[PDB]
Amino acid sequence: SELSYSYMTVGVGGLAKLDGIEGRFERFIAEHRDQEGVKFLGKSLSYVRDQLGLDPAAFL
Amino acid sequence: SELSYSYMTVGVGGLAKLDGIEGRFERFIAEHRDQEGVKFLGKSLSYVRDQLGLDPAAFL
Amino acid sequence: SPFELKDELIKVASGKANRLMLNAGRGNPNFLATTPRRAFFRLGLFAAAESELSYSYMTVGVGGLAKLDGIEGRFERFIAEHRDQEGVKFLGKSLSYVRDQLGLDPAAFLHEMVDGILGCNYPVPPRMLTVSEQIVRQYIVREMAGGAVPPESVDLFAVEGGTAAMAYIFESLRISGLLKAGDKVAIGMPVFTPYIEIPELAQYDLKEVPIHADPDNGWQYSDAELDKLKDPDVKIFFCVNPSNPPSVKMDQRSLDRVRAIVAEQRPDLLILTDDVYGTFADEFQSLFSVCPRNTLLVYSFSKYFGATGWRLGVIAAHKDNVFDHALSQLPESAKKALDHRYRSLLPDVRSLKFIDRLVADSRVVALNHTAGLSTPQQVQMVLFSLFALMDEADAYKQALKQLIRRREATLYRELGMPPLENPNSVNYYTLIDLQNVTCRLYGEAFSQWAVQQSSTGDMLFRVADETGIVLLPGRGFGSDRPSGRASLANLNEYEYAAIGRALRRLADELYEQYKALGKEK
Amino acid sequence: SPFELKDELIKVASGKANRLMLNAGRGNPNFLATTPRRAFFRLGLFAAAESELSYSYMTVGVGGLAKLDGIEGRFERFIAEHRDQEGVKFLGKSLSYVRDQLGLDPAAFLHEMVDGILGCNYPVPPRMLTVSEQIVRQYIVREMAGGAVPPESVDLFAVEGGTAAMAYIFESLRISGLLKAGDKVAIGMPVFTPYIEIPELAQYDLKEVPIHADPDNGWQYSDAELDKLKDPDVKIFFCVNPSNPPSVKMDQRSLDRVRAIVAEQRPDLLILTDDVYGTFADEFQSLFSVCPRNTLLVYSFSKYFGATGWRLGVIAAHKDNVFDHALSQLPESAKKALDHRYRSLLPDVRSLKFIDRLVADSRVVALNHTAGLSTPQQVQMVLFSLFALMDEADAYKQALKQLIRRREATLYRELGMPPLENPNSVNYYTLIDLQNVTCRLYGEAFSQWAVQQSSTGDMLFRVADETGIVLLPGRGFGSDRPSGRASLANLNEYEYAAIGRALRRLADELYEQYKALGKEK
Amino acid sequence: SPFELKDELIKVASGKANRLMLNAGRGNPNFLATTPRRAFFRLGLFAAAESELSYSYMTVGVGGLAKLDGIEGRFERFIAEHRDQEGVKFLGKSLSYVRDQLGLDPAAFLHEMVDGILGCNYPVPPRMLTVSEQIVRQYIVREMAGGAVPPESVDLFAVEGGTAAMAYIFESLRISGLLKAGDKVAIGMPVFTPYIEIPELAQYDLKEVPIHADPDNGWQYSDAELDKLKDPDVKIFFCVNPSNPPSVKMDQRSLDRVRAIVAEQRPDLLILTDDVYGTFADEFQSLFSVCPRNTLLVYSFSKYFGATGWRLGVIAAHKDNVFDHALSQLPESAKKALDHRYRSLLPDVRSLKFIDRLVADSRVVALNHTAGLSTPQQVQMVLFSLFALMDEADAYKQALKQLIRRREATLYRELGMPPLENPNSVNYYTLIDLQNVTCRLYGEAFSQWAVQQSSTGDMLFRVADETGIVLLPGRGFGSDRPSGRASLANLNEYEYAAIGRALRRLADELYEQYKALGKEK
Ligand SMILES: *Cc1c(COP(=O)(O)O)cnc(C)c1O
Ligand SMILES: *Cc1c(COP(=O)(O)O)cnc(C)c1O
Ligand SMILES: *Cc1c(COP(=O)(O)O)cnc(C)c1O
Repeated sequence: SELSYSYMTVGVGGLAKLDGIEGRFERFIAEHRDQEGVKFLGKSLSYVRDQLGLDPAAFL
Repeated sequence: SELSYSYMTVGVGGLAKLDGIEGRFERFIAEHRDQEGVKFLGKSLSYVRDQLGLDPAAFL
Repeated sequence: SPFELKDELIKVASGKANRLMLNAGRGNPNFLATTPRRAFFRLGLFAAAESELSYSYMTVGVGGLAKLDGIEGRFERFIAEHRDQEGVKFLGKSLSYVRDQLGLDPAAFLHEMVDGILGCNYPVPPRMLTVSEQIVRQYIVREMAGGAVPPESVDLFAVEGGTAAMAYIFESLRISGLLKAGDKVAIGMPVFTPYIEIPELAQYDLKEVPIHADPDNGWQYSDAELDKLKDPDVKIFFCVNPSNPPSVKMDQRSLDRVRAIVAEQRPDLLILTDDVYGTFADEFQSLFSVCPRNTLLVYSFSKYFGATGWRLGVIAAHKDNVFDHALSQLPESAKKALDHRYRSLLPDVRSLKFIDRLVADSRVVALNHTAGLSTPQQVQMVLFSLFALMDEADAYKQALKQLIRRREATLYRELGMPPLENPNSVNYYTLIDLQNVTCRLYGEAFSQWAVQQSSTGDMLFRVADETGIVLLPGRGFGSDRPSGRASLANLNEYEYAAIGRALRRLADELYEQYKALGKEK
Repeated sequence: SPFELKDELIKVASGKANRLMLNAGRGNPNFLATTPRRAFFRLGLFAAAESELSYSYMTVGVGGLAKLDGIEGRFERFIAEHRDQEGVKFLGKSLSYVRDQLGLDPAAFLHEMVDGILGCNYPVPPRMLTVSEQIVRQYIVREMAGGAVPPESVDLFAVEGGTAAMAYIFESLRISGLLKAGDKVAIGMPVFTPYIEIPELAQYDLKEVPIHADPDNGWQYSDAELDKLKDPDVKIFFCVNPSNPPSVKMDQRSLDRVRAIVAEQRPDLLILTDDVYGTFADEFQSLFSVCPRNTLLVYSFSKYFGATGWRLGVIAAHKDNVFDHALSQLPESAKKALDHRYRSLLPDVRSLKFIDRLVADSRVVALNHTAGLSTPQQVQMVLFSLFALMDEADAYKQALKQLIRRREATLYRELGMPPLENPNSVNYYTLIDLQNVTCRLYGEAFSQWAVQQSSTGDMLFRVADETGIVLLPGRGFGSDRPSGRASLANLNEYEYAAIGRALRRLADELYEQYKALGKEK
Repeated sequence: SPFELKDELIKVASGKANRLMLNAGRGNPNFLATTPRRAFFRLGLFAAAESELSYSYMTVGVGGLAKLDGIEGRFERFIAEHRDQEGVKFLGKSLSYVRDQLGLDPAAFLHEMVDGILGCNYPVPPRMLTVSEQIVRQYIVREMAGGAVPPESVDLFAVEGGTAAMAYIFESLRISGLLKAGDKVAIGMPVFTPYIEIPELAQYDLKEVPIHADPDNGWQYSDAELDKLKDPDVKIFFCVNPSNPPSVKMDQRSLDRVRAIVAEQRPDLLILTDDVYGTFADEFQSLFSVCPRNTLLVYSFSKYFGATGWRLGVIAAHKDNVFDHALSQLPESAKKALDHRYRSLLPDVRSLKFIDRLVADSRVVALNHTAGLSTPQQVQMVLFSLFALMDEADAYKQALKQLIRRREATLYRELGMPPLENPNSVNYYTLIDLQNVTCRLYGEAFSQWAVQQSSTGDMLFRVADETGIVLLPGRGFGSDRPSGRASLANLNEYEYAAIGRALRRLADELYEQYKALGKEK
């Protein structure tokens, strides 16, 4: 969100774009693989994608 | 550039590929969100993309 | 004698280094290309993580299959977060080269590499992993040929190292008949024991045809000698270029001839060349260069990158080669026989390229769809290739040369300094010749005396006793000279100097005789 | 029909996953043991560094040979400085186990591993790396036998995966004669296409002897059927335990018999068992258990650890086995013949164990001293072993079972739920039987009607058309029932459910006929 | 024809790379010097911080002017706190070199660089930033001259790239009259389209005087041809050294002559040399070498450092040059005219050096005090210089050479291998000559036939159609040979090979005619 709000204002934030979102989610995941929550927050994406076979990006 | 010059030579560097460039710019941005310049270098991308509505990748 | 000789030699031989020399008549490089190695391990680390992030349940040991979608992005991330490590810096540029110079599908390339290193899938196709073939083939056609061959015209077969390469080729030849029992096979010599023993088998029973290399002219093959292939009953030519033990490449003359013979009077000729010591040389043209449609090129990654243990090699073969024509000029009988064999493979068994058979042959056909080299190996091999394809200065190649020159220097320090630098010698092996040594140490006089006073065998045991180092004999002369074949790539500065310390210690024991037994005159 | 069938199936088959099933009649695991994998890459990283710190000149790419002196200390350091990474935590305990449970030379073990992973030296001995053999053999005798066999009595041969294991064993048998043309070979059935094709070759020309497994009794071999081996002219027994496609282990009864037969009336019998699906099972006894001196055990690391691409396997063989006795009860003629062959190997060719030949045979003897499996592979394989030897809870084994049960559940959700849980079934493969399915969905009435209204072939294409998934046929019945063989280890939850969505979509198309065509009555 | 040719070529031309070639008859380097680039960005980062720490109020965006006092200390600090980054390591040594080899005011140098990169002040003086001139001039006199010229005697003018350099020089010549309408200008040829069009203008209306380069003698200028300058009515000489498209330097002979002519019979001669491709060459002497007082040296940083987009160049000019003498041998009329023009500049307008005018001319005098090249650019250019001045091994220069040799090799792999290595060729551009190609592929016979069967234009379109690559025509022959001018610096290995794949695909289409149409004889 903050990276979608185009002006230089601190509190505000915009709408998350959908294009290229797996890549980004993926980045976030690797940069935090240490935290107990993100380890799971990742596999979920697998399951939503590899077992339910749904649109990963959509899902995210 | 350095990551486009295919031989093992230190000074040289090649031409920036356009494919997948938002992802990368995005990565660079998140890994430096601390520096006063990159915080802005990011929002610009929004504005070029969300307000002027231009080809983000092209722009980058 | 030279079978009970080696017998008691082992009895003293100290090492493995010297024991392999003694058992396989080859030296195992005490050095190795590490950069591609690190890149490999590093690539696995990234791969390992892709996998864990594809196994959807909460279980620690398990991991799934790497997805292909979005993979450049990720590889790219991994690269930037580790740009510090010596291996990943290279693991990145490779991607450039595969993409910006070979112009291949980057993503495709990556996923083949990633999945390839996790060795979690059967080699598809068995012959060799799609891109790995386009990459590694590029390495070969450049070092070996470079001259004519567009890489797009070469086919490769991933095999467990030259060794496997042979046991595959021969057997394959016999299975199909491109080679019938009692055929004439030309053998460039001198060659090391092993190869002159594959034809000397029962399942082959073929006949030798030495093609002697002229010592007095730097172990080059004599114009005459090469003309023997003119003889229309000599089915195939067997060469190791550069040669082992000589350690030399076939000069422009040597090549040109075969080029002609094959071209003028022998287009039916088959060539099986083992051009491993090939890459060491500054400039090098392989028989596969001059006769691309009549040759079967065997390259082993083992010597140059110190990677013997990986067992990495390829069997190169043009797309329009005789081996495939010959499978045509065959009696309609055998054809329909083979068609019963390769019946599971496909519908038209008469379209099956030879190269493609070597494969099917290797694992008794029926398993074909599970034959091939391990995906990890294919990957490592690829990495070793791009490491060579991107070392534009040859800093690595330059480094080894000098590593030889030095081992050379040290060896001969106490034996009349090093020999005449042969521009076609690769020096992987050096020939310590007793005569020549003394003709440099004391003079033409003394020389002749000791050459008759001592034997090769005394040399080889005198050294393997004082030091513990095995030295190969001088095969293919007039059995008239004690000579010593040392490898300049399997030992350290202090050991080579030790070799000399003995050879010279002994060249003095003699001189003290020629001296003391002369005063009786 | 079943050769042009597969023909047009491929024409629609979507994948590689399904394409291998179709081509090799086997499922490639969509999962894999990663911990040992990470440990591997991590081990290389340490190895890489040992090497750079052994290459004495100032050159970046090059690296030398790992010294053995002081190596535990160093490995220990590396371990403590990385205790954070998932792989090194395990890479450490291994060292314990190799040292505190197997009681082997720790340092020795390490240096073999380190040097082994840098694949910079030829596999010495070729058969299998010293400690790797003592370790990996420990894995085998425990899972496969466990009963009698002291690991110190088993010999192992490192080969490129089961596949290689066969092409080595058979050929080796023929070379030496423990198998003569026109012999009787017992084949436990049903088995998948490939294996019943190796004997059906020209270089063998042997005769089949099916040993049918009784479907109505969970694909177990019938007492009678096994008695055929009593026939003194049946030279060897060929089994795959657990079976493929059945996917079951030979119960205590089945074993006991062979145990007797062999022991009472057939101590001349040879056994070649492929016990890969062996490890999946909770408890499992391999034919190598009961008849250790008459069996040749082939184990492949490929299915259990998802490591097909590594091509890792062993050929187990007791030290006192018939294969070696039989090489004695041989005409003095052949003996002196073999003695010409294996002449380079040693002095007394009549002492050469069979196991040891399989080796020499594999690369046309003369190269023996360069044959064997890549040192990296040997290492990985070892790591996969200790990973299994140290998973005391079986958390990994438990994890896969459940991964099967689930894929099972999902598949049969819309087809009358899962079958009767067979305590001897490993379920790697499931049998979707049209009859049984409908007798659970609609009733004995409807069943009989559709079984005659549809064929296996319609099933297999109906599915491979709606989804894109290849399904194996039901080999070995009365060709009287459309059945479907699905693998529970090569696909994902959503795809299996997709299989069902079709099978059931089709089981309704029929029911709407039995319904609508009944009202005309 | 060659204007509607290019027309429909664009219609197919795929790229920008090939589109610039086509539009400017020049190749844009697909490579670039990055180290100086990083140093630049890094320098700005330090500069940015100096500035914020000079803006005394609490406002985030704003920043002030970098103080000069104590600046080495600070730069030094910044350097030590970043010695890890590839750019700052170099950004430091530069300071040494500027201080320990050129012996200039370190602090001065730094502050000019820092303030220079923040581009917050007008270029003072407009001609070129004080130290930047002393540094960058050092680069020029060394590569270009090196022979005589003490750098302290050269003057430089910072301009927007060669391009600007011309439009400045010519116009400047006309404004002042050192060039009057209808003068004779000598043009070394062949040259690319653009330059032979500046004189062909209305605001100039001058006359051509080709000075042909002899193809049969490697595009060198023939003794005779150069003698034309002897003609006292030829006001100036226009050369591009090395030449474009030929890509060669004027050998020692060529130079010596002009050296003489100028010296013996033409000290009134003016020389305008564009020595950009100058630096690529191993050793190189520029016309500015031999005739320092009669030449105007134009150097562009764009090709060598891949920095076309920066538009960086200089106009070198001795301190005692004719251009300044000539402004004296002028009618007292014009003099007092110019004195009205350059009236704002100073008191004595007859002291104004030519170099200094080029400046004033560039922005319609009145603005002189705001003309010049951007301070950032001046800085980058300086950094590119010191990067060249400190690469003592030429590792960069060596790297590009090889990058050419390789692109060369790849191109000609399927066209009779590469041409005769010319020691004066820089190879930036290669000449694919249809004749020569076939005389290497098939023979003198075939050659002559196809040379008349095909045209340059078919070549250029055949390639730009199969691949999408634009190829320059062979200007300046007897319009008698299809030739192809490829640039070895604007494409990748896989594309050049693609060029060949076509050229050769086409050299076979012909051979199949000479072959098939010969059999009718
Ligand atoms: C050592 C060497 C090679 C390498 O054999 P691999 O299976 O590839 O290990 C090949 N041929 C000869 C003559 C050699 O000296
Ligand atoms: C898949 C499987 C194996 C593994 O073969 P590898 O060479 O070891 O890949 C062995 N036998 C059967 C019956 C199989 O199903
Ligand atoms: C490309 C090139 C240059 C560079 O021109 P810039 O303004 O400096 O971009 C100069 N002259 C010729 C002949 C060229 O080929």
